[PDB]
Amino acid sequence: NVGSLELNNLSTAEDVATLQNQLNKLAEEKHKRSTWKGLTFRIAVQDMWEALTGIPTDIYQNSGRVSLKELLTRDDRLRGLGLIFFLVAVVSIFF
Amino acid sequence: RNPGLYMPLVALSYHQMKLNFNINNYLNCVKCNYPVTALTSKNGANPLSITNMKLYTDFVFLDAPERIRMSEIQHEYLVTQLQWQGSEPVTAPGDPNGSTNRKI
Amino acid sequence: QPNGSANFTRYDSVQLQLTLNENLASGRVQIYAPNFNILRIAAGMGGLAF
Amino acid sequence: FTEVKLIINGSDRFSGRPGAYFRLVQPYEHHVRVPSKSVYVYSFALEDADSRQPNGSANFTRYDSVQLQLTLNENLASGRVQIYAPNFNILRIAAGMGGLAF
Amino acid sequence: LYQDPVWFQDLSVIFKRPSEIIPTRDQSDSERINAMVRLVLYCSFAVALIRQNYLYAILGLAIIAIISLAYALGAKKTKSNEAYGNIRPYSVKRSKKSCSKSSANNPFSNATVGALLDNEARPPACSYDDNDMASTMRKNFNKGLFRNLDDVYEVENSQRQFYTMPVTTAAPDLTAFGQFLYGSKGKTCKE
Amino acid sequence: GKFPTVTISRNGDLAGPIWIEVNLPSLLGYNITPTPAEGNTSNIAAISTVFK
Amino acid sequence: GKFPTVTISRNGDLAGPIWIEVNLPSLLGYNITPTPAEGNTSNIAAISTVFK
Amino acid sequence: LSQLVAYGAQDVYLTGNPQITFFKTVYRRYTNFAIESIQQTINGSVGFGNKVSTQISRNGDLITDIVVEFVLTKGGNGGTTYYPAEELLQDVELEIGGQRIDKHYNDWFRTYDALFRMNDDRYNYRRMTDWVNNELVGAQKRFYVPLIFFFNQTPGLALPLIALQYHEVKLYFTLASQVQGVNYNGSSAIAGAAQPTMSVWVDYIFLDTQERTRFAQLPHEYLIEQLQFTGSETATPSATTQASQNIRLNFNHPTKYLAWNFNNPTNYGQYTALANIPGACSGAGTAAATVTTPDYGNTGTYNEQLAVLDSAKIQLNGQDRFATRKGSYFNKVQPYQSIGGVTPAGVYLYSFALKPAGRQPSGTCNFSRIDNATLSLTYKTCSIDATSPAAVLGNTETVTANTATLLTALNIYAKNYNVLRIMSGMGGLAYA
Amino acid sequence: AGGLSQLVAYGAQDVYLTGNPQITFFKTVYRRYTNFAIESIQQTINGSVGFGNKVSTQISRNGDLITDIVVEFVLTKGGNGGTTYYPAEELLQDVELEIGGQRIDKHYNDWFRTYDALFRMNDDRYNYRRMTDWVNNELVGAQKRFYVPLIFFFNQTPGLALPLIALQYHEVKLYFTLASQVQGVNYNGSSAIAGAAQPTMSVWVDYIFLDTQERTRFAQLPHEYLIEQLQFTGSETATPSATTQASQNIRLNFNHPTKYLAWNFNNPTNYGQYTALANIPGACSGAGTAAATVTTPDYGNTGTYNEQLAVLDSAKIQLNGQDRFATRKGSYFNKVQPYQSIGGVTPAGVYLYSFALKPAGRQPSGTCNFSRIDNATLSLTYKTCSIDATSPAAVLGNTETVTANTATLLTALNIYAKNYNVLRIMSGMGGLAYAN
Repeated sequence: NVGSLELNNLSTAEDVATLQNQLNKLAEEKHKRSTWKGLTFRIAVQDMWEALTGIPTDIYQNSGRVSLKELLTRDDRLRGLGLIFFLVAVVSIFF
Repeated sequence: RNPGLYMPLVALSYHQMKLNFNINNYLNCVKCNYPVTALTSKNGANPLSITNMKLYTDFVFLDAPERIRMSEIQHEYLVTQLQWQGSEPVTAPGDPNGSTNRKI
Repeated sequence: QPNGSANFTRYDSVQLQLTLNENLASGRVQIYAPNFNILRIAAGMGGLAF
Repeated sequence: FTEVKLIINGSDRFSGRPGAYFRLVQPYEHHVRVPSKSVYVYSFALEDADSRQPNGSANFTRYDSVQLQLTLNENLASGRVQIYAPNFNILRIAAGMGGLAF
Repeated sequence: LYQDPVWFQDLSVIFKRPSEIIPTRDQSDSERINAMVRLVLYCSFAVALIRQNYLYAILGLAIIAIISLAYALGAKKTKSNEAYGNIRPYSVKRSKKSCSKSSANNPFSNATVGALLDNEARPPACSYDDNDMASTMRKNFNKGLFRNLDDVYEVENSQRQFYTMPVTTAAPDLTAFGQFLYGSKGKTCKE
Repeated sequence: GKFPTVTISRNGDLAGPIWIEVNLPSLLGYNITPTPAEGNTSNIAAISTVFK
Repeated sequence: GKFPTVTISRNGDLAGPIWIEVNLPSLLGYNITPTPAEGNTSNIAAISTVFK
Repeated sequence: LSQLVAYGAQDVYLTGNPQITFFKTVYRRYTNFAIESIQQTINGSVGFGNKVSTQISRNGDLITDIVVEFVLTKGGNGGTTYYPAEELLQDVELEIGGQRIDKHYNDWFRTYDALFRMNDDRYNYRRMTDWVNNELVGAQKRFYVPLIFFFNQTPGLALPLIALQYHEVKLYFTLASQVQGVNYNGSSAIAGAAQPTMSVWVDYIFLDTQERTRFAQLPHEYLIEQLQFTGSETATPSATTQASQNIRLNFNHPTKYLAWNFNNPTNYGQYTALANIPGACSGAGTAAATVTTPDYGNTGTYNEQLAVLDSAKIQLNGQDRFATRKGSYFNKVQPYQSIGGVTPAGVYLYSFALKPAGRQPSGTCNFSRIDNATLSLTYKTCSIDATSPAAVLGNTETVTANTATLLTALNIYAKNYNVLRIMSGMGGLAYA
Repeated sequence: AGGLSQLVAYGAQDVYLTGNPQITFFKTVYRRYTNFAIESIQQTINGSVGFGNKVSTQISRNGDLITDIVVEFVLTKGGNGGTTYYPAEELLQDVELEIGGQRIDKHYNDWFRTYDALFRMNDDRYNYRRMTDWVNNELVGAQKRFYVPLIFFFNQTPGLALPLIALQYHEVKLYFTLASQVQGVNYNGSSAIAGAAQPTMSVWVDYIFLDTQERTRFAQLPHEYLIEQLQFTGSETATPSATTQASQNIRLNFNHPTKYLAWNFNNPTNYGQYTALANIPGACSGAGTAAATVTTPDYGNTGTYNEQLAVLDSAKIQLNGQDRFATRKGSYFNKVQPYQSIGGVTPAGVYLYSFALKPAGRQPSGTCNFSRIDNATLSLTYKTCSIDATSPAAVLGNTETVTANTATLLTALNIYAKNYNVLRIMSGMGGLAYAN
């Protein structure tokens, strides 16, 4: 009985698409849950990929003029610093 | 008479610019041979009205970036205006009621 | 562009001496004096000041 | 002309004004001399005779359709109205090669 | 319109560009926090270098986190740092002047009736170029509006007519205008 | 003898040149009221059909 | 002596062959104004109803 | 209006669609509002040939219907006037914030009337704008000329002045320098003619709090109508040929319809030839008939024999938009199937819309995407001696009155769709 | 290319018209429909029909819902063409609708004329005239069947048809009071016509038949109907003859949300005369010749669209002593509002002030709550009635503020208001929701 309008879906979508709105937002929900589940405690082997993404991109973040700490570390990078666990295990094996 | 001084009406929202016009009288602006006291239309009794007076202001329209800057930025313009005064140079017209040395 | 001015705001008394010819009729001398002011526009408001 | 009005893309560019306006007033304000001949002009720019500095222009390249309406006096002979329109371009010279750029 | 110089808070990497400031003076609160960060970092790193135990740097970073977290969380929202009229008594130290940012309902912050809605006292919509609000204004104007793709300097959908009015508050702030035209001149000759 | 005023509309940004366009009537058609001697005035071409 | 222009509209996807179709008048119905000396021209059948 | 829309559960789960019996009307519950009419102040002297304007005062929240009223005297007897008030209101311009939204001409009002209103409604309009009871010289009457702008036509398009806190809203009114049967009679001036008295009345809508608040704070868009106007000289030969003429059109928006007429500028509303038949001349039917002067009280006719259009086609980008139609199609058939009223001779319509008389878009032609739109006309041969009914009332379809060649002006109208946009206390158009 | 050129040359300006289409114009949608049948039957009239008599009927329960009511009359004409004016309408002077003994609606012949003057148009106004008058220049002795459809809320709105089946314990009755005089039929002005026949009358009711389930629902379920009502008041007019434009303030003693007000001024002598008589064509008996008078109307043409024969100069409405709108000239209420709000043409002498956006609509669209107003007044200014009605020069060559001296005969002011109320029907009984 009333008109309620959703402005955007994290990317402004003009009121032209009809089913593209459902497909896009279903893909959005799928991506969000995929990232949540692959970003929680339960990880199998993805730590290697996260570390390999962390190091070069963490270094490159300072190759820009600035990079906010909320983005230098929280952009899927915090566990990307999980390789320090590997290196400390290695040296503790040594030392 | 200077684009640099065109009144920035855009920045004057609470001070409208107005013109007050003193239009001369009817029995003026005519220089005939006979001592006319009034002039009237042959057709009807129209007392020499002005057929049509219009005022045309040439406005400048600025692109939006300029409009916004003109609206928001304070302005200091150096402008020229005039003062004037009247006087009484009787100048001793035969009658001993003055002299040729008049200070104003 | 301003090219000089006389600052009449500091002239308490100014007299113009006009020595007239002898053949004048009784009339008027109008004197005009264009001058400089600063127009100060701010906050949607106008006005002329210094 | 008793009145002249320019139409740009179907709309009036100005309220129509008497021919005398275009004949005498416009050049007084915008040109060096007033022809004092029945030559009518209209500017899209402020104060010039080229003046070695652009002072405004009308980009007719984006006027899909332009018409100029002439309200004619009642005592004219059949003949021509020759309309001129000085405009801007860029002389484009490089490495010995010339040509005029649009 | 009132303007202030640029500063930033300890996030990003500003803590190195204007380096070698240790303790606060005539600085913004963000700048003061940055200066405290510089103090702690240099002190802890120097202490770690003098006594090579590699843990004084860790404690320095930890106390950096403590100070930054305290500043981030404990900020009091009760700020009314709005400049208008003759007096600005709330604070004399460096601070960011309040701006009424452009909004979806009011793209140009013209204060048509938004002032009577909730604000009552509405901070002025600050300059067109202050905080990149030009991009936000253009985005808000181009919300739900289709362009013909024949104008990449868009004027076709009538940008020019729309603008910010000279005053964006409930009152014209006549006192500031008068002080602009007529300076106080402090102690004058007649005094 | 009148003192009309004009408010310049804020329907543009800048107030440029101002011109007053005045349409005045031909003066010969008006009579000289005292009728100095030879008479007031009579249109010849438009009226007075006694003339051919 | 004129310089007309044409904008080719998007009335299809590819703009192929272009032809100029020109309808010109016959010129024997026009006079040579210097006057060559032998009366220029006159239509015999259409006018000059003296002829049968 | 272009944002994606969806409903919450409260409008789906807690409701549904009730079944409605034809004979049980369920009326809609609605907002609280009231209507007032007040006079606006006119800036500028009122007189013939003068241009005056109003700034509309913020005396309500929304505006709809606007009526210009005039008091006119009559300079001659019955049969001498033709819509004096409409002729008088020569050029009406709608401006928001200094920006033009729409522009109507006296000829448009007459063309509009000819196409869109009917029967008693056009009769009522006639007596709002003219003298209809054969009154006499010296009589003085008040006339009303309603405006026909998109917002005058419907509550749904009311101008939200409440949302236009910082923009002036104006109506400019040019008054005709000459009005037939009032100021001038044919070419002669009417001595002693009085100047008109003018005032402009604007209605206002007063909204109650809930939607007043929404109109005041929310951004708005409206589909609006705009009139586009252009024109040209006509080719009207008296003999040996039927002239053709290509008039390039100059329009730029989704167009609901195109309309035009063939006018004699001498006499307002004369869209046909004059002839010595009843109603087609001053004095028609007798010795005193003047074939060069109309029956001013009856200048319109439904006799297309006196019109000059034989045939026409409209091309878009050089492509014929329809197969060539006769002038009678545009005059009688088009408005029959599209509007349902009757249009007099000399006035023509071609529509793009299914319903040109309605407000809901129902098909448009977008001229912003047409580089070469042309109206191609074929004229009737204007060879009939207009003073002889024997030929005027008894000749073939391709020929008209010799007096038809006085219709030297072509008036071409287009009514288009644009979007009016109001934001931050200001308005303007979505598209140029 | 034809329609293809238009169809293809698509731009941004079209997105707002054709993007994400919501509707199709070439394939329509049909609403849920229930099967209906209509039957038209006679009702019994209780009482003696004749001039000046009052009779009544009762709607027989011969259908489920009531659609319309048509009163048939048989009249003879005592005069020639030009002597009668809507005689069937004049004849049916006072019609009252009653449910359960309560008054729901009350109409007067003048209302029926006023209603036609404001709301009917073009061919239906002509066809109306055809059914209530003689329009083909019929002569003395002619006899015709005339019909007067009723204009009550259930007669005009198919959606308000009375649920008689939901009213099994209430009778629904209609009173039909007839006029003592009809012009050109029973009287010529004040003079009785010898041999005048008495009218014969029959009342026709159009009934709806419902199917089994819908009938059950109407009879058993409670219903509420939004209905229109007419309210009426009136008084003597302060019409000036000279030297002044008299004003008059009449209290608007009305008491419900009102869709509109309407009024006229009339000569009580002549039904439908809302204007001054004059010696101009169609404005009086004998206009144009030596025998012309301005005391006897052209009865076949008492109506006119010439407002200069109308008395009202200007009018204003005040509520609780406050101006509701600025004073307007009478032609505002005669020409402009009808144009703006109804469409068609309103005869001179008839005025409308609408509160509603659509006074011709059934759907409420703004009302004036007289129920919450203590002092509602209509302030009227009259034209000076100084014109010699017998001189076309004076009648036709005059100004706005004056009218014919014969306008002083328009001594009665009739003010109507159309309001809403709610008709509540439950458990076989009903009446209206709001008092006053």
